[PDB]
Amino acid sequence: MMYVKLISSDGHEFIVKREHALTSGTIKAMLSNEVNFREIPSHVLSKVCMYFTYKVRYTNSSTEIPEFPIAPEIALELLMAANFLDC
Amino acid sequence: VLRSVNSREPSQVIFCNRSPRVVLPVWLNFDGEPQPYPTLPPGTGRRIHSYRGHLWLFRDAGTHDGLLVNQTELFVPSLNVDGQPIFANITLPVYTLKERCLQVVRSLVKPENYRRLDIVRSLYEDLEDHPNVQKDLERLT
Amino acid sequence: MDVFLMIRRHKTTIFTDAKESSTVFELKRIVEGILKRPPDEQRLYKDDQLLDDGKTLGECGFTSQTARPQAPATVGLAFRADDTFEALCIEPFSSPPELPDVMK
Ligand SMILES: CC(=O)N[C@@H](C)C(=S)N1C[C@H](O)C[C@H]1C(=S)NCc1ccc(-c2scnc2C)cc1
Repeated sequence: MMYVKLISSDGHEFIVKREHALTSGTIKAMLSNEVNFREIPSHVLSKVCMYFTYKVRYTNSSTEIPEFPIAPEIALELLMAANFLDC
Repeated sequence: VLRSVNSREPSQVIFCNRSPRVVLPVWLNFDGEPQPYPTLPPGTGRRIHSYRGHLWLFRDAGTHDGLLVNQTELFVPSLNVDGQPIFANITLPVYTLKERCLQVVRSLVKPENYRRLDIVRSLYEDLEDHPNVQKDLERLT
Repeated sequence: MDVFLMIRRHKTTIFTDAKESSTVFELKRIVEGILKRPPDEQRLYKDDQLLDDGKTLGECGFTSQTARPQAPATVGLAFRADDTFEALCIEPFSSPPELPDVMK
């Protein structure tokens, strides 16, 4: 399975499966193996990568789906990222 | 268009809330109007009397966020095989990250203060356009 | 049963999964493919505890109900340059801002 690199504004390099990252239409356009995010800090982009894993695990699944958690401290910045990424 | 059929053929049902939300059952009556029923706490269930061909959908009772029932939008009671009740498993959907983010922001900020938040004007309109049963009924049409 | 992990060294973070029944050594083989460094130049840690190559992830505390997709468990990583291993170093993420007045 091919992996891709997503880099935050503060320099954290996140490495995730290509398939997982293709959840975002925006990221698919930026690729079609590294992508730099000048506006997304590592504490937003780490949560974004967790959402990918969650989304692939529980999509088309009959087993009980749990709540995706979001702390109040990151909601605003994360809303703006999800809107840009379209996921 | 979306309305219960008047069959008068009884059907026992178990509403089972397998979500972390407080659930509001909604029966679509014979004129297509949504009727609200008493709420179900998280992890609880109730045995109820409905009829065959009657339409039901389910929401979060506080925020009207959409929930699924047996994997889908609507529930219609079917014929009871060997007098056994039909199970209606209410669950969370896999929300989009955007809609999940809007749920959390709506729960922290009061409606009046949405326009004071430092975001694009399209995100004010996404926040203010809060989930609604009558909108989704037009959407399923 | 699958467990979901963040493997972290310096400013690098790998998101991946594995079985509870799989070994520490087998996880190093996953790192070898991504980061291009063989198992014998790697050290894996649960907090400040070095992990043995032969032990299963379940024995080292990575269970399917604690290491979840929406909240994965962290595994420290440290490379060997030439002769000796480096000290374990995991750079923290950025701090969020203060809650705006309206969200309080
Ligand atoms: C002639 C006819 O069909 N009349 C309708 C108004 C009837 S009797 N209905 C509409 C739906 O098919 C359900 C049924 C009613 S009102 N059943 C009684 C009932 C009462 C409470 C509940 C609920 S829902 C959550 N908690 C409770 C106790 C469920 C069913």
